[PDB]
Amino acid sequence: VVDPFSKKDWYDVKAPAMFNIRNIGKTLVTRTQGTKIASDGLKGRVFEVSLADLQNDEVAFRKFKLITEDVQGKNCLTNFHGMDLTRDKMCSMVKKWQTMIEAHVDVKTTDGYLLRLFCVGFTKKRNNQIRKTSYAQHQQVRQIRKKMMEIMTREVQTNDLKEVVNKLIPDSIGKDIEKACQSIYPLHDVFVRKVKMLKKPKFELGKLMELHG
Amino acid sequence: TKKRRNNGRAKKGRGHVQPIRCTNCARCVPKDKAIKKFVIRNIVEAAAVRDISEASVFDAYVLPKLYVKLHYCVSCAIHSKVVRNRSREARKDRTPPPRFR
Amino acid sequence: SLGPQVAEGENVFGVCHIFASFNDTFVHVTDLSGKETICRVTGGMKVKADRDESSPYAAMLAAQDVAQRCKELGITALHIKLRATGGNRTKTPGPGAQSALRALARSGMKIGRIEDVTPIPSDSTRRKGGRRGRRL
Amino acid sequence: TSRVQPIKLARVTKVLGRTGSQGQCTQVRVEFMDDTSRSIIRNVKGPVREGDVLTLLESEREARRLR
Amino acid sequence: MRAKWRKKRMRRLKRKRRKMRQRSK
RNA sequence: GCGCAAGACGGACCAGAGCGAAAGCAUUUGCCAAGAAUGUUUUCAUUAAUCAAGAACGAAAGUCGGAGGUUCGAAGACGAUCAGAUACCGUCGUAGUUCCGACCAUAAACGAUGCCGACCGGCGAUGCGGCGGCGUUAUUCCCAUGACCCGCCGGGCAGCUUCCGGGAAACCAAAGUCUUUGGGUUCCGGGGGGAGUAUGGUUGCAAAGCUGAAACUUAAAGGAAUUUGGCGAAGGGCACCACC
Repeated sequence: VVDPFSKKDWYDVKAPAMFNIRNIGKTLVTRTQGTKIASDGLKGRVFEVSLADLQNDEVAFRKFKLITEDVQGKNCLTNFHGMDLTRDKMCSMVKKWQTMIEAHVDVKTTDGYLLRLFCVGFTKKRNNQIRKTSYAQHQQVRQIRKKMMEIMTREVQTNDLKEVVNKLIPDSIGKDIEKACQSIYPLHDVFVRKVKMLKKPKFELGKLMELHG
Repeated sequence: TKKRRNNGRAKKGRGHVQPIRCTNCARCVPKDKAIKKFVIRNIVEAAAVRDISEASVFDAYVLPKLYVKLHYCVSCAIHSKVVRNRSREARKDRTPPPRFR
Repeated sequence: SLGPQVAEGENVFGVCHIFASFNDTFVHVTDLSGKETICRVTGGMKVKADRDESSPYAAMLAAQDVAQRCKELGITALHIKLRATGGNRTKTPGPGAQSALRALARSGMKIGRIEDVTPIPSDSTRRKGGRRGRRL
Repeated sequence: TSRVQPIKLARVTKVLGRTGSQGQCTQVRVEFMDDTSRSIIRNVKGPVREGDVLTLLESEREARRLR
Repeated sequence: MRAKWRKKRMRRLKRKRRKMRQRSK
């Protein structure tokens, strides 16, 4: 019988260089003992941090996943892992008497980062509209989904992770989708709701220090 | 005798609809027959919102809401005081109870 | 178990997963990553009668004990992660979530962002029970 | 327990309806003197009015209904 | 008695009489 | 909290909305075949409607032979409940639930309402196609296409009102155009039980499906609606022969 919290060390986590707020929080791990080391125990840790706590003045319904991969002594260096929207915003966007459109791709960046993107589009009621439903036909939905798919494809194959994360901080893809789909059926709530990561290449330190300065 | 113009549901030219499950119960009820109730609520009530706001890091922070859809079977809905019986001449009223508060 | 950091300028964050079913409540505190934990007392730990394990009283006492342990170790700011029993059973949180959250806020900590993380299935398997339901 | 809770003296402001199975108790809207901003609802048993001070052994409980 | 269980008992009587008839050949 | 594997399903969007002869059908993309309606100053010219024999499809459960078995879960094993509980409730759990190949042809398969054709009031919406017209938008000009707005036409799921009319009434714009009884055509019922029972034929591996009586017995069995009464039905009030 002994206190197990007397053998812990408080580490720090740092965001990569494309984020404004460098310091996120503090995580802790047990001390090094024999075969197991505190460097390995901080390896597979994913942090669910909001965009408002990682940037200065932006939207509060956006979150980013950051995973550590190396440590240099009381500082855990993180990298982009994923993107998701907050549950309350996604539930409040979905309402009755409108139809919603889903598209997804498996687009790859110019390096070995395989990404999976998700987005969403809800139909817009006009200002002078008397009708209640305002639905969309199936061919218009297919054309809008193909437009979304090609807009997803065109912004990623000519970029690597840094400026596409810089593009993912605002909804510039969402504004481009909403602007391009106006001739088909006008949308009003378009947000990139989920970004995953399928494949990851070999670990290179030089890109990590270029992604932190 | 026949009680309603419809058959207690919203099926007119279909013949078959997908079934759903009750939330207070586990009965397999058809989707257009079950009494549905989309309820929206805050995480905190009106008493604890001041206690949450005084112990918050962010000033002028918007409290999130909770979104849930409820599917009720007929006996479960009438036993939970969601819908009750009414008069023969008042059974044809389609409008909901008023949203005064 | 000491730390030479600043306390007046900023605060140390953690997250708290509040899992509340209709028969038991959980007040579980981890770090930011969630792999390493700090403390946990369940609603059946405080009351010695297993009838009202999901009572507001037991959730209040469990949240007060968790907040006392967190102030003892040195966690001041906390992010709320609210979860019901999820699945295909129900999605409404149990009757100890609001009481536990109010007791955790009234104990003298700082509350960040409240999040609902209950598992929402996309047409999962069959719900337990017959076609006629549980008749009682 | 390991908690010596300080007692709170609180003053009622209004009288709500009478709850309970046989109507033995009633609900009041009660407020404190040490902090005259916090107001809670309590179930009180006995003859009450508007102006009497109640001795609350705890101040972190919200009033349950009849059941 | 409802018609369902009277039909079930009738079918059981059909099975018993059919078995007795086919075994009394 | 991070990952791996297996099978099932397609929430929210999802509506008195759509399609299909019915059963039925909801992730994205691609391939193949089919169909209703709208438009037509195109073509054939009576090729049409209903249907014994015959023929295709046909919920779930059930059978035979394989692969697979996540969840749920007949039979079964227990724990409570109860006078009893081989029931309601809770923990496990076999066939089954899933796919392929071969069987049966059964549902409150219900709009409890056959198909084709004609006529007889009004109104507001809705899905499709076509037509016309002030205006707004895809940033400021023009044309066409999408998206709104105001109307017309045809087909379809439906709604409100009605001293049209009908009916025993509930109700029905059809269940109307019915003693002022006849547009054409297929199936089917003559009081309640026995009874979908006996026997014969027929289909099926089986479970069973179709056809289908008689003796005997009975003065009622039923449909709609009104009044009372009693609900371990709901909504308001009251009583120290009720309670706190």
